[PDB]
Parts: sequence; C-alpha cells; structure tokens
Amino acid sequence: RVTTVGDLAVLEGRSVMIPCHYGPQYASYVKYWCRGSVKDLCTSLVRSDAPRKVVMFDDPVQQVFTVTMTELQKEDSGWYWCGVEVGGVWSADVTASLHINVIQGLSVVNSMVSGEEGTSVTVQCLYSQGYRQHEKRWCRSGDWSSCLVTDGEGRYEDQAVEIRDDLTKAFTVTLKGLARRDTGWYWCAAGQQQVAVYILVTPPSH
Repeated sequence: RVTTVGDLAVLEGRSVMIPCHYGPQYASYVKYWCRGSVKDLCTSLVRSDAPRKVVMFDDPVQQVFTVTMTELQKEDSGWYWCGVEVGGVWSADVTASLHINVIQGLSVVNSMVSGEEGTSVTVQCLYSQGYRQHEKRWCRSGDWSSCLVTDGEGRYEDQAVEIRDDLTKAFTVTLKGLARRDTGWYWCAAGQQQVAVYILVTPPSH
C-alpha cells in the first residue's frame, strides 16, 4: 500500500510538498517520484538513493517519503506517481498517482470575510509569478470606477483601505473600519485576471 494526497492546484511559481505514505514492508527499498499519465510509461525524476527542481526525503521511521517540487511552471502540470522500487509485487500495491495543475492567475485564502461594523479585516490575494510586476487592484463588483490600485512600490493607502503587495506572491487588502454598506462582492485583480471576494459586515455588538 502506497498512498498520497488528492489532486492539487497550485499557482505558478509556488512549491508543493507531497507525502507518499507507505506500508511498513517498504522501509528499506528505494523510493522514487515519476511523471506521466501512465505508470508504465513514466519518467523518474528523483530517487531516494541519489548520490550526494525536485527534492526527495525518505523517512522510514515515519513510513513516508516527501517529495518537494519548487517553482512550479505551467508546463509542469500533469500526472505524477509515488513509487517504491521492489520486484515481484503488484504495481498497484507500491505506487500512487496524483494530478498537479499549475495555474496562472489569482486566488484568495478566504473568499468570504466577515467582521463587525467598525472593525478591521484583511483579505489576502495570492497571485502567480507572471503578475509580480502588474499593478494590483481591489474593486467593488459592478463598479468599474471603484478600483483602488497599487503604486510602483506596491502600495495604496487612504482613510478606509490599505493595499500592500509583497511583490513576489501576494497582496493584502486591509479594510480599516467596516461600514455596513461595504457588504457585498469585490475583486482582487491584476491584469485581466480576477478573483471574487465577499465581505459581510455584521452589526456592532453591545
């Protein structure tokens, strides 16, 4: 038995850390990480016996080997396999697949953010590598003229809203003091890509 996580979606430029868990029989065998939709036609990318891009760490005591793939590119999308190198065992017992979809655009940590009127909330907008140099914007849905846009230093600030772009992976939008009219749909956006975020402002408490 070899098992791993379910299919993944990751923004271009980010890394993944994949556990390949295996049964206690397989502690002593070489572990490998394979790419291809068809196990019998796959290409080995890294092995646990390599002499001393992708990193492998087999931990027999925890009965898992961990595969790290860094700086993923869109062309890295596809099927991958955890494998144990052992002869004379059913291939299904010593391999496990998963699909990695490397995406270009934006995503959001939490697409529903709520807070009491008069308090502050933060939205964390994530973006893939191709948007590092784009101005970032926060817009109210339905209102083109409402966008608040970062400057050349990745910054926007007025009385109500601050945007801080870390210039590599994410920009945060801080709504500094919610009013109940702020409830509704918004966009994190860069270039022609966007991700929807809902803000729910709840009543002030006694």
